[PDB]
Amino acid sequence: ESADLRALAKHLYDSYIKSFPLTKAKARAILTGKTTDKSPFVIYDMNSLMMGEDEVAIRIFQGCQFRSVEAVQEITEYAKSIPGFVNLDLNDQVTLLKYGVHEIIYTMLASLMNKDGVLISEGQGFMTREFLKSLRKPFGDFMEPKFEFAVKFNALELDDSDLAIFIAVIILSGDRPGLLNVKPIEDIQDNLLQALELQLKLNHPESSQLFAKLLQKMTDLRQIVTEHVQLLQVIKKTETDMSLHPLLQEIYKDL
Ligand SMILES: C[C@H](O)c1ccc(CCOc2ccc(C[C@@H]3SC(=O)NC3=O)cc2)nc1
Ligand SMILES: CCCCCCCCC(=O)O
Ligand SMILES: CCCCCCCCC(=O)O
Repeated sequence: ESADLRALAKHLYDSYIKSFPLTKAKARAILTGKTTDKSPFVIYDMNSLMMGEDEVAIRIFQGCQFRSVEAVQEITEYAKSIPGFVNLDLNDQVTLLKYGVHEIIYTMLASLMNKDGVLISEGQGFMTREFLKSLRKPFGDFMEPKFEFAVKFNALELDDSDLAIFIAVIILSGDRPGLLNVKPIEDIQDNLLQALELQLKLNHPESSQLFAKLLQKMTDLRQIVTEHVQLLQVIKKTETDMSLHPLLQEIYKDL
């Protein structure tokens, strides 16, 4: 019954709004500078970066880490709202979060991105994509595979109500390594998938096979994760004085 699926979509959108302070709707309002009620400060070079706070590669990279830590907390809070998630085996809850978190982080990061750069500090700032490309040897290319994905993902023109369901689909995957009880997870995802299918058809009725196209984006997400992990392996060998946040460490451990 579509009634049940619409109620699920609404519940998820409500929890998403409650769990993620900076929505795509607010991020697009900032990025499209037309509503200059609160425009971002733009960091495009070394000089602008100094005044924006009014080694540099390491400080930027670690700011990304801290933002992911905060995102993990929001995503975990959201996950608990997904009907059935907290009733799963606790080992599996942890496993679902462990593998789902970075795929959600890069999905939602696209909301804060355009072709030219990315919002930072809760939207108060905007850091240029070419400034990020211009950082020292290992850090020079850490953001570019995120921007390339966002440009493509953002062409789908999903809004927060769509993303709320898609993020839930991601979490309740069931092909995650080491899951104990796959069937209850897959049963939740089937219902989530039905809701997402109906949501995209009602919200984007002119957008042919949006559902399929969105599901194909998972390949792109999983490949951003793998390339980030190997870059981390380079970082820890050349940057022995650089601490990684323990929450991030545990997520990355044995992935
Ligand atoms: C510090 C500087 O002002 C700055 C620049 C850009 C942004 C936008 C967010 O850009 C992100 C990039 C990567 C990750 C994934 C992290 S990064 C890591 O090492 N492990 C993970 O999970 C998250 C977010 N925010 C702050
Ligand atoms: C790049 C800013 C990192 C700390 C955020 C607090 C500073 C506020 C600001 O950017 O104006
Ligand atoms: C990546 C978007 C998920 C919500 C954005 C969190 C606030 C953005 C920020 O502080 O950089």
